[PDB]
Amino acid sequence: NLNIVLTCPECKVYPPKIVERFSEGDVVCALCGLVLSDKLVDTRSEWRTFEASNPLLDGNNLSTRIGKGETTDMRFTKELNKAQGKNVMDKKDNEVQAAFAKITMLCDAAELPKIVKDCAKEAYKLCHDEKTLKGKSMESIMAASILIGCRRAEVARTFKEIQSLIHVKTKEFGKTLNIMKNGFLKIDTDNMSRFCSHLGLPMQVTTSAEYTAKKCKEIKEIAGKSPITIAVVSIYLNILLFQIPITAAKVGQTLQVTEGTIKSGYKILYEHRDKLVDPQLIANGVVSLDNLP
Amino acid sequence: SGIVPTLQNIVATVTLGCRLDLKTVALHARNAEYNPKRFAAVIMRIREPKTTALIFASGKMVVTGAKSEDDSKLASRKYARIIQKIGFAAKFTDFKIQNIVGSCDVKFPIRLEGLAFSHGTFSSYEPELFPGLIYRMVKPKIVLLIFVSGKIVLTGAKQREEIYQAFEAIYPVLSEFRKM
Amino acid sequence: SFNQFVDYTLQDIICEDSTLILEQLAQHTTESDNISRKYEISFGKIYVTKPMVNESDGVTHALYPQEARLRNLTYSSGLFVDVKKRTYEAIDELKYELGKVFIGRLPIMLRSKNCYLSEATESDLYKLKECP
Repeated sequence: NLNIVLTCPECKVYPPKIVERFSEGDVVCALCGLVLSDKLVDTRSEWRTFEASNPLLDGNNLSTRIGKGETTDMRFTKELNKAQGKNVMDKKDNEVQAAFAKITMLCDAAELPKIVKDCAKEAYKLCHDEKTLKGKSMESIMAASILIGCRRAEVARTFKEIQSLIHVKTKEFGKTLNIMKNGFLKIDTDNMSRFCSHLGLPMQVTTSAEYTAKKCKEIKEIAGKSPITIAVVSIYLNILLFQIPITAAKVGQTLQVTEGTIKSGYKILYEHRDKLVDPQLIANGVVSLDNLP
Repeated sequence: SGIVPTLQNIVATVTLGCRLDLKTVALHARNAEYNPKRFAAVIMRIREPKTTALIFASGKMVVTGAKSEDDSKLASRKYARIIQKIGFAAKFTDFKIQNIVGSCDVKFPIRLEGLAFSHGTFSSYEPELFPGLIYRMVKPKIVLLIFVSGKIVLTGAKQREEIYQAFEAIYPVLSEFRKM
Repeated sequence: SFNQFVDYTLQDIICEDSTLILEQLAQHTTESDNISRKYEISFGKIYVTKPMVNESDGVTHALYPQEARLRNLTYSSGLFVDVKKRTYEAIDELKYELGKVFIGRLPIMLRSKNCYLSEATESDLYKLKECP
């Protein structure tokens, strides 16, 4: 049985920090004031690029890839590049690797952030194993690793827009939204950052839309409306009351909703427009002038 | 609670015990539609009790739309009687209710997201997909669809009593999240 | 040196190999065979913005040298190229026909044509917290 301890011995306390020291080392107790070993292990001094490795899936090794200008690989390059290309057929080598390489291609193209862009791809490798009603489509659970990957910051989304991009935004996206929950609800001020950035509006408009939407809810003006709708609605009130305006087709297009729908919530909150804005709000166009819709 | 959920739909199965020529049934029965290219069964409806039956070549059928256990058995008997009257050795066998759906109205609004966050292990709420909250009750095993309006849908029951017990169990939590 | 590379050299690099084509010629058996096609992808004019930054919350805005040094960013601007995608087809010899894309962020050299500080006066630089 592995027991590891630094107990002073002379006056067992069971137990207290003994110091790491600065130069002398050995962790002498501030109690018996004795010694313990010699230390001699600098953890600060890790292997830099100048050997260290940060593996996230299994264990990384590598093979071949010869390029040192000493003797030309020519004949031997193809001897070994073919020989290592034969070996990646023995025990289901493909799958995780194919998934992580195709993963870095789909994210890089939309310019998804690496720190959290890579985080969601770890989630996929946890989701590709385990067998819980996946009805797996490859693309489907990829839109989960496209959402949590964009969760770093609203880098590309505005997740709805990246959903509206490409293929499969509907029932197959539903199976995936459930897999991720197996969360916190999603609110007005959740998509405001992204929606506004894609819409290209200023911090002014963002903040007011964000204050309108919260009061729309606080005032229960939009009973059973989807938060996305409320948000896209509020973003229309805000922006329309500023200079930098955007149309319902422009807002709907980024929010991922339909003008009809945005009109529905908008018209529900318009009658309280006054009580909804920031207070210190500017106004290129005033409330008595906002589109009634 | 003071309220009693209303049974809205009952699904039952019946084995008529004898093979059927769906093409013939569709030809001699009124209000029947048969399109094998999309569904290998004859869809037939009657007015009393207002129901719809799915009749198969195997002689087995599903009766839907009934609002009471009696109407379900009664309707099932009429369909079997028609199959016979057409010319088959059909018999009324293995009658069994497979699902009962009921609805309510607690009369007050409900803050759904608060209810979902509170009972996360039983409820799934994402207005984006569906406006109502899906509550999967354990005992009895009944699925509820809770709406902001106070409207309640209860399904998955085999005995009408389960709908009633499901509603009584959920009423306290519905009340707790009442918007007031 | 840098200016010459941005104003001229950059365009010529986009135009040397440039266009790439892929041809899909059929088996000539019978429909749906006997269809030979050739698809084109072409690269036209190259554009280059003033230096910008893509924050975490989507918003893109101008970026001055001082903000780069403090927030440890890169003082780079956007590279944009006109792309065109043509399509052609023949039956079992005659080829018949059936925008601006972001490609990368190129770091700018300070005081170059593309840098904000190029047409900057003395008092200008001071407000920009740069040393003249």
